[PDB]
Amino acid sequence: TEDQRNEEKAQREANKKIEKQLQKDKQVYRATHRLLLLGADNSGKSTIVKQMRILSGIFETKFQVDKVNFHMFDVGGQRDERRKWIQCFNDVTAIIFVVDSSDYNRLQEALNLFKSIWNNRWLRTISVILFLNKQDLLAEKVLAGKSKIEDYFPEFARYTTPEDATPEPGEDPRVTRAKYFIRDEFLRISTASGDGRHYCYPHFTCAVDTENARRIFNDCKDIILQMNLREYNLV
Amino acid sequence: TASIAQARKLVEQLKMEANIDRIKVSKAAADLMAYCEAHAKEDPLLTPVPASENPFR
Amino acid sequence: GCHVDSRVDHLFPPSLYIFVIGVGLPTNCLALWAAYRQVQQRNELGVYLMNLSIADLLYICTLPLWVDYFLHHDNWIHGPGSCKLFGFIFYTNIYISIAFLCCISVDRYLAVAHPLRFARLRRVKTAVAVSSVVWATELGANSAPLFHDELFRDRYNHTFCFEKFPMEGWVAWMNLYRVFVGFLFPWALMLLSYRGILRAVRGSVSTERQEKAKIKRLALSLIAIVLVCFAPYHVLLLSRSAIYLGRPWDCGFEERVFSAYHSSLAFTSLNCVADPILYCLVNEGARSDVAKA
Amino acid sequence: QVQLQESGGGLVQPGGSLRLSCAASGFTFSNYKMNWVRQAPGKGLEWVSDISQSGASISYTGSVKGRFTISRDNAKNTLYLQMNSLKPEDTAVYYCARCPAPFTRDCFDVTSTTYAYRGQGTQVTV
Amino acid sequence: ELDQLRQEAEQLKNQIRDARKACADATLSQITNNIDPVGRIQMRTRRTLRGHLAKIYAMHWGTDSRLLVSASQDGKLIIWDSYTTNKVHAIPLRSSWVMTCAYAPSGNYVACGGLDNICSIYNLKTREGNVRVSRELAGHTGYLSCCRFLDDNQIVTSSGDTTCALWDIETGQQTTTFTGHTGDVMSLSLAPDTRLFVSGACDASAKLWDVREGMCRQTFTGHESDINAICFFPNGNAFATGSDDATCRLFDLRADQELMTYSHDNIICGITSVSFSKSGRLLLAGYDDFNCNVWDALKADRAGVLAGHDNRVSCLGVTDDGMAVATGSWDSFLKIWN
Repeated sequence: TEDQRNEEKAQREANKKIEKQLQKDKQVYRATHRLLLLGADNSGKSTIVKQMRILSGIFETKFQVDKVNFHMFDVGGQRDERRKWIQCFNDVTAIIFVVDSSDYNRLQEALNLFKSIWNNRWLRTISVILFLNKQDLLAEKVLAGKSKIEDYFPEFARYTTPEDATPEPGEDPRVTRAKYFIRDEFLRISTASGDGRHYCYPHFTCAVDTENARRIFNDCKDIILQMNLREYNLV
Repeated sequence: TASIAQARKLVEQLKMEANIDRIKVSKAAADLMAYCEAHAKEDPLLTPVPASENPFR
Repeated sequence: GCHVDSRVDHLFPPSLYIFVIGVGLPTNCLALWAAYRQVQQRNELGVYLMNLSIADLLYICTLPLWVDYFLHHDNWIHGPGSCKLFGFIFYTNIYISIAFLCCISVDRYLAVAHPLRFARLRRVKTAVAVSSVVWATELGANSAPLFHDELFRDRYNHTFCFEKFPMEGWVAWMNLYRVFVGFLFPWALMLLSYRGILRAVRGSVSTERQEKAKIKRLALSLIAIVLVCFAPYHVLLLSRSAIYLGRPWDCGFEERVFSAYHSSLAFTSLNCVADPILYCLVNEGARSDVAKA
Repeated sequence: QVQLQESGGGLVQPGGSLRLSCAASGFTFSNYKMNWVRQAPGKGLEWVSDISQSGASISYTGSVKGRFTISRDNAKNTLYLQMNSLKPEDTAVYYCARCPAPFTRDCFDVTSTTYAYRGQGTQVTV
Repeated sequence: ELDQLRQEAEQLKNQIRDARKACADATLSQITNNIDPVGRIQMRTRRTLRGHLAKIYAMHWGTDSRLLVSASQDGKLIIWDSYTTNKVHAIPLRSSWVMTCAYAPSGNYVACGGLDNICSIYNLKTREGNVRVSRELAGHTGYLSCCRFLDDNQIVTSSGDTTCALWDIETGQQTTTFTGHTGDVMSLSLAPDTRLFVSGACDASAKLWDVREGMCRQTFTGHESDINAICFFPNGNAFATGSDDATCRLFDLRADQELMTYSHDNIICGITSVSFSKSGRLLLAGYDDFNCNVWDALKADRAGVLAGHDNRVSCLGVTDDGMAVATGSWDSFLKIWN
């Protein structure tokens, strides 16, 4: 038959063209890192995104550090319920969780959200980068009194600062005690479960920090290092 | 008052669905089984097919 | 001059070679299969591992005839071309194995020390190109006895095949080259690569102490076993060549070191057994991979 | 149909006591983690306490850490909250809340403006 | 008056429950107790399609049993040729978070959508010879879950804001909107005559809608978690539902009651996709334990297992003549079974 072959030749050439284009696309796709930004309304997650950007509903951000490209997403065109559309971000390199430390009555909600994310079926192999924002507001809160963290957490009265701490050059011991107490509360639930498949990286940040991009870069480097250690039979 | 309106709409919809004509389960089950047996000969996944006609050889 | 022994080294090498052919073969087949599935994943490492097994495989297939060289133990009834081919393979395959181990070490270094760079050197195509270049270069460099026939006459062949009691001319200098370019330099690269890998691992914050200790043990074993298995043969080679260049007339030295030489030549053939176990079987993930196979 | 009905409630004075009982119907009672939430005038929903499937793991918030107690009964498919030493910050509507998925150690939406599996609630006053 | 409204609602619900109890005459198992078991159903992979870079989220068959459409989170839409495994077209999407795709019955248009709350239409038979965007439909306040074609000029959409909509493609306006669910709608399926359609939501409920008048006729309950899969029986008088409680169910329409349930003790993970066959005897359902099960609907005893996928199964499809079953999972592979 003549029509059969006369059509198969065109079909083959079209398939070859499409395959070449697909390979070219894969080369670019395999060398870009994707991140998902999560937080609360009070948390200033957008302002850090604006800082890195300067340095349809879904907010998009692209930045570049040391010739490596990073892509960050922000979903905000949906409702409060998020147990269905969060399964899409299961191949993401890391999840950037922003926490408000100045407000105490909203801390339990952040703890519960972090604990729910930690124990998810589809998010057990994804690392979380924790940003405790509003350090200045916390310092002003504890220093001036009129607000006792003991009322919200009655375990703050029998807590001693760990020795392996690095206080800033000028700082009251009480400020350091409370600031590290919040981190200890967040890290207590991060180590109960997880058979070395993911790790939580904590950092302290303010509204004028210009060093978050390098922190994310180093954490992603460590994550890729761990994955390569597992991949190349070096364990 | 908005909740009152919502409850009113819910009640109207509920009486709307409270009057639909219904038949016993046996009739629907028998009809479904009869349909399933009626079209049994034309299902290759259920009844194997000769290798000549199957396009995935 | 002196009358050194010729056929007194016939106790240990036969049994040792029997042990190597009995054990190292099936494990090499399993390692070859594992590397093949790893490259099926689109993983470059398996490529290198694959080649390694093939190299070792060749050596094992060359093993049985030499056990006949200690059954007839004389006259090498098989033929001269038998020497020109099989002796070449026998005295060559170890350098191929060493080169492939060095390639594996460098590839491991590139993935842990620099995880987000050199994305073009970590594909199957580059691995195939490098492996082909290595094979061709080694064969062309070591094919000296294959081409021509006068050069091979400096390796006896009147009887006992590849040997020479009164070493003269160029064999000593080839021995010096083979001891200072075929062993030490790849070993130095291996040691440096694993030093880097351990330094990178110690700086990791997400790795617990137990994993770091296990990594250190595995790296130390890998860098030490090669030296333990290869050192005496090469040290005897260099000492003999050096003091021969000192006093060629002195023949008592060859009398003192003949048995040590052939025992070391018997001993050096243990990397062919060491490599498959330490590169496939030991790792728990790869053992589960073998179970999946 | 999933049904979760509260009971109890009433009027108490600072330093009183009253137990709250939640009945359930329409699903297996032992596969789901359970929570207590309350909504007081002028603010949104807040979390108070949670209990696991068997009855071992138990969590409170600090403001009620040393006062209230939770319990569950699988035989009667009931959730109990023991409540004593009340202070003028407890007047609210109390909802017992189910975890959406079974055989999971976590779940996301328990305190939302609209949630499928909740109760009507009961009002307690001090 | 609010308490009176609540009491009236409870009383009418009691009356509805009594009516449904009266309708339930005999069990489905008793009627289907003598028919021959289907037996062992062993399918084997015949074609494997590669080329996607990320997980596949949806697929649809064309109305020729030969052309196919696949959507992946990498941001690409590939139109294949199943007979020769030849890629006919590749379309780069503007948004990479795509959750659904469709194939027009005529074969000239292809639709897609996702987290951007926009339904995009592309033309396949352009006179120039290139696929291009033809029309974007917007107006939903949540992510799109499913989309189906009625004609070349009408489309049906379900969103995560508990609403469904009917769109006239030519003018790009909403003609009718269907409301009433409490949770997010996860899937929909059109009737064989395109006069009714059913939808399941995350409130453990399903609802039947009439396209023209735009009203809810029947609502069905019985599950204890979110419903995340739905289809239509070939006859058009029943449907099947899968939920997160690891059990499937079959619902009728003229009885207004649940008919049959499929469950097992060893199954703990829920269902993700459900599809029927041509005869109406086989029910294929994919699970989160990396495989699919083939249930016999009449007997409710498992008759087959499809395995080979190395990750969660996301989409199932069956041809119009019942000659192939296509499965797409999160491992970026499409597999055809016959």
